[PDB]
Amino acid sequence: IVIAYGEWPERFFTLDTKSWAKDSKGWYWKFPDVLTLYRSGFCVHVQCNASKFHQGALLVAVLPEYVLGQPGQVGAVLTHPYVLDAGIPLSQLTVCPHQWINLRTNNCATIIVPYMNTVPFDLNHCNFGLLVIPVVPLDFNAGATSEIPITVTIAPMCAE
Amino acid sequence: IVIAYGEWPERFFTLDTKSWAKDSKGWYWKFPDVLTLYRSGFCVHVQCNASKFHQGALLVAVLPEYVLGQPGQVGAVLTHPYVLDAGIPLSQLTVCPHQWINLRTNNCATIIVPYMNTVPFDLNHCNFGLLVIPVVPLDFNAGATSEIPITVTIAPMCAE
Amino acid sequence: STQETAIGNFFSRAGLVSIITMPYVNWDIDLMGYAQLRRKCELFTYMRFDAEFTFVVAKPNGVLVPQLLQYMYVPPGAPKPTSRDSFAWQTATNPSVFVKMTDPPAQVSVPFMSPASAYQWFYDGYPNNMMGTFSIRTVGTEKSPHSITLRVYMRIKHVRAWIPRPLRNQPYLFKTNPNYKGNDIKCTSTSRDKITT
Amino acid sequence: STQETAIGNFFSRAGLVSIITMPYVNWDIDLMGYAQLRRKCELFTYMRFDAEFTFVVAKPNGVLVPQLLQYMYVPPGAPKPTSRDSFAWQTATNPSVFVKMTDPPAQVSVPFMSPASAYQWFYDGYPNNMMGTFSIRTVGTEKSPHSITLRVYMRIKHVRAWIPRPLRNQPYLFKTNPNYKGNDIKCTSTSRDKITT
Amino acid sequence: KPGTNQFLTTDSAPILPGFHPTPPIHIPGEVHNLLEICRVETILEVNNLKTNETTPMQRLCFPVSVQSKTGELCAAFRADPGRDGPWQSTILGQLCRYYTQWSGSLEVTFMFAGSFMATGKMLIAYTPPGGNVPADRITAMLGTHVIWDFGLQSSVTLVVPWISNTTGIITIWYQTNYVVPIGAPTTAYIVALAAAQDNFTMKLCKDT
Amino acid sequence: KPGTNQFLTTDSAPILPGFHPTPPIHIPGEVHNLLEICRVETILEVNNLKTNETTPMQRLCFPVSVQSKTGELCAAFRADPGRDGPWQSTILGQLCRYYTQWSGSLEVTFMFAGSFMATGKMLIAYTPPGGNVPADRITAMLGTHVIWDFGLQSSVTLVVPWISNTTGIITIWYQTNYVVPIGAPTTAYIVALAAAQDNFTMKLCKDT
Amino acid sequence: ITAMLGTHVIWDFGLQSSVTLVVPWISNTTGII
Repeated sequence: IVIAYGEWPERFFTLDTKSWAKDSKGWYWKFPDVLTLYRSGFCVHVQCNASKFHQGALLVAVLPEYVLGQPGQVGAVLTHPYVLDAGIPLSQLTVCPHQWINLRTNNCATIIVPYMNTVPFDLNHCNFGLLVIPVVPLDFNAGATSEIPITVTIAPMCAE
Repeated sequence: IVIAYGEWPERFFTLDTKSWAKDSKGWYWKFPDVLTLYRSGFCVHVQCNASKFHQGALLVAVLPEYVLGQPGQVGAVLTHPYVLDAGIPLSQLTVCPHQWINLRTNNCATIIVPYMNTVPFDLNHCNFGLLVIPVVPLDFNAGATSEIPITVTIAPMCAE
Repeated sequence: STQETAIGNFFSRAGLVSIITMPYVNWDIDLMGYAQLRRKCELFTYMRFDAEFTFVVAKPNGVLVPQLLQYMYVPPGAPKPTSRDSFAWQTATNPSVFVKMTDPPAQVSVPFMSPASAYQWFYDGYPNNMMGTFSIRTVGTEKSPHSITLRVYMRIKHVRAWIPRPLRNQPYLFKTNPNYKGNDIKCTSTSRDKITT
Repeated sequence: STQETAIGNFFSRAGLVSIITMPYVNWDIDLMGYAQLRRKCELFTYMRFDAEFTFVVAKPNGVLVPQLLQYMYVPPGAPKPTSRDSFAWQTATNPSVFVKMTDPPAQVSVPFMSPASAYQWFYDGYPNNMMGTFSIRTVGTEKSPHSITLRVYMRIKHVRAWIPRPLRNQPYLFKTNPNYKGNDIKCTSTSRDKITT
Repeated sequence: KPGTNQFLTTDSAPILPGFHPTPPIHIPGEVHNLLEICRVETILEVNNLKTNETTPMQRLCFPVSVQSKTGELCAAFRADPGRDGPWQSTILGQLCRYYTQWSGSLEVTFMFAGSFMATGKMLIAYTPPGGNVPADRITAMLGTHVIWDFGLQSSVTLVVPWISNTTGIITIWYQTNYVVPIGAPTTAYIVALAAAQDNFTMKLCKDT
Repeated sequence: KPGTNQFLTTDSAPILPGFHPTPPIHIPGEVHNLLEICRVETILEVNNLKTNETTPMQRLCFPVSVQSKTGELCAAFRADPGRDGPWQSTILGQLCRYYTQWSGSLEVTFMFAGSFMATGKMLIAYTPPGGNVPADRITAMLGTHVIWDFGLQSSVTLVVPWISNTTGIITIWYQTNYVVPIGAPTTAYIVALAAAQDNFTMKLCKDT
Repeated sequence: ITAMLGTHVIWDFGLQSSVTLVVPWISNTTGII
């Protein structure tokens, strides 16, 4: 587990599983839009199951106040993942809370994100984004499954 | 013994013996070049053996940051010893640590020089020079040895 | 020591923020002006501070002349002046400062002015952080006979920053939102010829 | 008493260090300028201190005119300005001072600025002790109509010296290293006719 | 005294005395020193070749293949964050351009991204500033080196002892050839991360 | 009050408040007062003849030979460091040109540089300021004098009681002729050193 | 200069008249003095 900025917040909704092909670019989700006054945290949980003959490396990281240059439950696909579609370079995305989904090693990553806003209480404002970037392209031998699924689980924490 | 500026540093390398003739001008060595990160002191020891029928007077003195107007183990020969080949007059060389090699009296002179630099730790920088100047020209009667040798011994102290 | 890289020192040494020429003018306060300071501020998401402005005035060619001026500050909610002889120049709710040209520059501060608790350089939703507006004119009913140009210097004091974010490398296009040139993306680093050297 | 010959008193009473005429200019700080002070500094090997400059400005013929100026200081590592309208004059990392000509002279200090622990007047090895650079210009987009000349006075405070060395008697040739005229060596003292008087 | 009516920039009457600003809140995550930012690993760009400008997504990793013979050089780069090159793409390198003099130690971490059934060995050697790049693996082994096998561990960290502002050069060698069973991909990629230690400092302020 | 907006040179806002200068170290050898410099012996130039300008290495000593008869004057010079002459070549004389008024005592040391088998005697006499140089050795002996024989001692020091800023004149006589055995050189040289005592002071500052 | 780096004894006959050099170990490719 990784706690965003070391501050605890004070059901199990499962979104659709995106398919990771050999030429995919990335995906991102906005919160709390994806689950559709307000004050609540979250517990993001991403799992990527694949055989031992596959290789790759994902990079899941939150990004508060992620403006672009309302997807919904389905999500969206980035166009230029090198500049994160917002001008900021991908090579320094590690500043924000993050995790690695190295397929040679553990295939699960969970992030605890508390409430981060300039007002104590808040439907038109999206707090933070959740980016999944295939830093290392996925490869396999012929005859294996051509698509490796990824599952995202969202659990509200300390809602009010 | 004379300790340079009254501060102790905190094998026996013998250099080649220069020959002192009746018309010589002087010699000088640079340190720590003559023994070829760095931090070390030194213990210079100069001896000049001659018979009781000779006369003369040497002046051995160190000079930190002695710029000219990389000799090596052999050494070098000054061109205008009156101005020390650097503009400074010889008559006030006594400010630096020094000793006299009066042949009528003792023929040995040892100088302890500690580390003197603007940084705690330092191959291209020479710390100090070692000048030997025949202030009083050497003279002898005919039939005696025409060259009186001088020996220099260097011993590193508190090296690191 | 480590005091040379603190957040307070990193946002000091007041520099030029805008230049105004009057051969009345309105200049709204906007830190997201010159790209040198915009990239430095965009490092963090939430920032809280106050400013301290200074107006050095002089005619072109540099010579000074004995003229009387009036710099007027407008809070976020107020009607901005629209003429040389409007009632805004006379209403007293919004303060103003009078100083002659042949005098030391007028120094004035401004507190942390926002309904929220910190400025937001990045807003994801739809409609907010206006800091005010300065108005400059030459006092008198007639027309001044001398052209003036003044440059405004601004400092930052009592700086607090939150939620660091990655820096920016692509060139800027607009002063309000971050669109880049999505067809000629420039790489961050330089380029070698083969990866052995 | 003995306080009249201490090292602190021996390096006081700020004197002229350079004269600049502008009928923009750059003047790098160099204590090894006028030979009067160079010989005094060359007595020791390592010296540590800070300076306090003062700029008295006036047009030729001595008369003063109401003009606004800008003296700009450049740290050792920075790009020096190369034109009257470069971005160096606008970057805020290197401080600057604004003062009108008809005013008391601008006094400003500068701390002990060196990566090492003390200045080195004599370096034996190959490549270091730069102290900065001052730039002077008349504020304004147009061309100033009045010629100016200013002279810079510099003081020395909190002086510490190490490793005394013999003084110098031969005339100087270059401002960077000590070559003399090795064919017309001048003796230190005068000359008698016979050693009996 | 001299020095009056002068505007020194590096040096005030309030305009609204009656105003009371909004009290602050406890927004989580606050930076007091910029050193807390330069202490997190970020992806290096070692594959800074001239042919990746068109497609800049392949510059974050360098490959290892079975075609390369044993005892052959794989990659090499210097260890100077200020200078241009691979260190331009990290937060430490970007922030070091705002300052003049920096000093302290560094650490570099690698991460294998190959299949689970691939094994081998790679030698990582760092030479101190002043000298020359090793010409042979046997020459490189005598110096400071770390033997890394991706069949057991997936990430190793090499710590640079000391840098200051004639730069240290790091190398990656081929201890053993890349072995792989039948039915698994023949190419693997390595990503390198860099970060500063707990003694990195900066002294003077500058503008990029 | 009168006396404002005036720039008195013999009398400040920092330009970089955020800068922290490098802390000092313990470089060995520090001077707190210039008196520690004027308290070391330095070579005098007594042989300041007009024929040594071409070859200035012979001005640091004056000779004694067997040709000179007994009871004959050898050398003489004044004891005024400020005035031009032999005292120009010493550090005390050079530093005294930076000041206006000086006072205190002085000491002068000689050093024989002849052979080990040479013996004799020399009389050194100093006359107080106000009077005349002695015309005979018998006249000089009545005043302040020190008998020096180089057959036993190699260096003697004569201390000047008091000088101030009509100058004292020192003399060196020939007590006995220069004797030497067969097989040894017939000429010997003497070097003179000068230094200040523990009560030398200077008052006003000047420029050379 | 090459010989000085090894085991050596500096002897001056102006002060001392006899010096002794001790061979560390011999056995029965021989040491040379």
